[PDB]
Amino acid sequence: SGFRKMAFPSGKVEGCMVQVTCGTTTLNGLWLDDVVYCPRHVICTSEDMLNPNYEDLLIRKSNHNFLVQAGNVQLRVIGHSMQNCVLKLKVDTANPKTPKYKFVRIQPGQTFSVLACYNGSPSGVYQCAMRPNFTIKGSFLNGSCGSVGFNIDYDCVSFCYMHHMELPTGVHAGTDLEGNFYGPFVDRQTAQAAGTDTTITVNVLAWLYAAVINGDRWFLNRFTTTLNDFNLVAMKYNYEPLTQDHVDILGPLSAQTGIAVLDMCASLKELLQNGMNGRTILGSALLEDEFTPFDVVRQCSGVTF
Amino acid sequence: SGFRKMAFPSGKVEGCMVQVTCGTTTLNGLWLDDVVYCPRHVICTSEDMLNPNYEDLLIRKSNHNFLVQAGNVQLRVIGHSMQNCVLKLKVDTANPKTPKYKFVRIQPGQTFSVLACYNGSPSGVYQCAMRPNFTIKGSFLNGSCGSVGFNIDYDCVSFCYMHHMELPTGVHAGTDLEGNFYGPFVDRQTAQAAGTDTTITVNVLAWLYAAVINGDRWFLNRFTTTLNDFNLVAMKYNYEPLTQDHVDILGPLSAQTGIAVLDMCASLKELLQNGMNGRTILGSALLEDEFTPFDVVRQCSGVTF
Ligand SMILES: Cc1ccc(N2CCN(CC[C@@H]3NC(=O)c4ccccc43)CC2)cc1C
Ligand SMILES: Cc1ccc(N2CCN(CC[C@@H]3NC(=O)c4ccccc43)CC2)cc1C
Ligand SMILES: [Cl-]
Repeated sequence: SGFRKMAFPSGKVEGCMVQVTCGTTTLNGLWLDDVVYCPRHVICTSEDMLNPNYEDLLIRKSNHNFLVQAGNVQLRVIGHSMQNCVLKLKVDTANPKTPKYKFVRIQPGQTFSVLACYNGSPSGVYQCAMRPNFTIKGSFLNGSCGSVGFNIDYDCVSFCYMHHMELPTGVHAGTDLEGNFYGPFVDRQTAQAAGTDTTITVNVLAWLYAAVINGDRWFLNRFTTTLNDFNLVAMKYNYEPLTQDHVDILGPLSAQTGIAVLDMCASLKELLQNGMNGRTILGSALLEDEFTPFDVVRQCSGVTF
Repeated sequence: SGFRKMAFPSGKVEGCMVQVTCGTTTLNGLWLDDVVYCPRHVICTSEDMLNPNYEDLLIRKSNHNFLVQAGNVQLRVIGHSMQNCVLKLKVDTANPKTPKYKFVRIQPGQTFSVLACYNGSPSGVYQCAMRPNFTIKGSFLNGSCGSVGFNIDYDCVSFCYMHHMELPTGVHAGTDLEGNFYGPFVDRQTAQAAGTDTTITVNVLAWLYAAVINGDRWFLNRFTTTLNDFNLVAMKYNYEPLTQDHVDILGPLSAQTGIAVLDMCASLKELLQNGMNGRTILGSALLEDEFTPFDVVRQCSGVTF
């Protein structure tokens, strides 16, 4: 028993992390097969980041300007190209540790593990969610750009995030591995504010099911509700609207526990209207929304990789 | 910026996890050099666990009864012995992925990463603390026994925990890698309750320093206190007493932020007496106590491995 914020094992990704240096800027790259992926702002100085023209800046860069280091051994760059906001550096050696992998663009509300790295070396691993405003709340210092987020299905790593930017408000923005930013953000040091950070309702409900499975049930009540009624309360509290698709996804957890989804919605409604009254749920004093329904099933079942 | 509950990269430990089967019981083992470490209750049936006599049960076991599998390849057991509550299975092949490692017995209040495994396969990684009552609050299902906890210093893995038991209250108990349980617990299915789960004061203070570094400062006040006065409040709220040793350990964080340790203690005192008033600190609505001072410095600095 017990329920913890849990990241995927990071070993398969650790074997893909390299250091990329262009001029006086060093960050992280992802080495898969014979290609290294990294943020294109590696070619920028801190001064360029105010109004960079990446196509023009790149004209002044040759293969030998991108210094790529895997541990203590240097990689030979035999080509480079820009795809959206990432650079693809072709190297003459395929990564011998390349796992089975995919590139995926996730939807807001989906969770993933981040391997925070500096100078190509892993520092730590933690779990994140793509927020509804297309930010993530991570832990990134200077030099962490190029760190990636991922999910694993048995033996296949699905990469979904590369870290690019920190907004003035302390939240983080980045791209998929095709170099397209999540949300409206750009790799320029400018005024770009995040929208409303709404709560991921379906994830809260999944986590309440996890609580019931692991013994925390004080919040269960005698009430039920409807999608439309519940969503009147969700809107008031800046929760995402709950859809029938969400209800269907919660079906398995509802079957395991015997608690109808709309009954759990009534529990959640009372928790929003009355608060926690100083109590806790799975060791939290707020409603956790960075576990997906699949995360809960996975951790409560013991799926391995 | 940003501060997250962060685990060590798990790759070095993933390469050490194997499956151990004795009779009809399967759990995890740790393969380092030519020795596999696992909980001795692998030799028990669910019925033996009520009043097991391990020395007698072991007389009926031979090397060939311990089935050890590393991925898809079987390991040959050439010897076995019991050390306290773990078995050491000598195998004829040294683990080629053995990292630099140490066995450490941690003190209550210290944190570590857990690689949860089932059938020798990693499932996920998360951060834990050795509670003052010598339990840990983990995420363990049947088959997870033998999963280990660890810290990493650059390239050396310090193993400090192996998982053995879940108490009726849903918390977890285990041993160091010499097989000695933390606290008074035993590998028998009996009535053993955990003591008071007091809060790790020095860790709370470290996390408040982390909050200040990352922008959350609403809780800073105009007050100070003394160790003795603060500890009168700590006792009331089931917090560990703060010692001068704790104050000294917080010195570096105090120097970086310019906030005297006793001033932060006064902030913590007001938070205990008045609550959070519906506010949050680093995304938490309660006072987090599973970051050590070293954890905070590490994550706020970007140390790598
Ligand atoms: C001692 C002991 C040991 C094991 C178990 N059982 C092991 C399996 N476990 C599966 C449940 C899982 N949790 C969900 O929410 C879910 C959803 C869809 C499919 C599957 C699941 C339940 C508990 C029980 C006891 C008392
Ligand atoms: C854009 C940018 C980039 C980098 C930085 N600085 C990088 C280094 N960083 C070290 C601090 C660290 N945090 C502690 O609490 C601690 C304790 C003991 C020793 C060291 C530390 C501080 C911030 C600042 C800005 C504005
Ligand atoms: Cl909380």
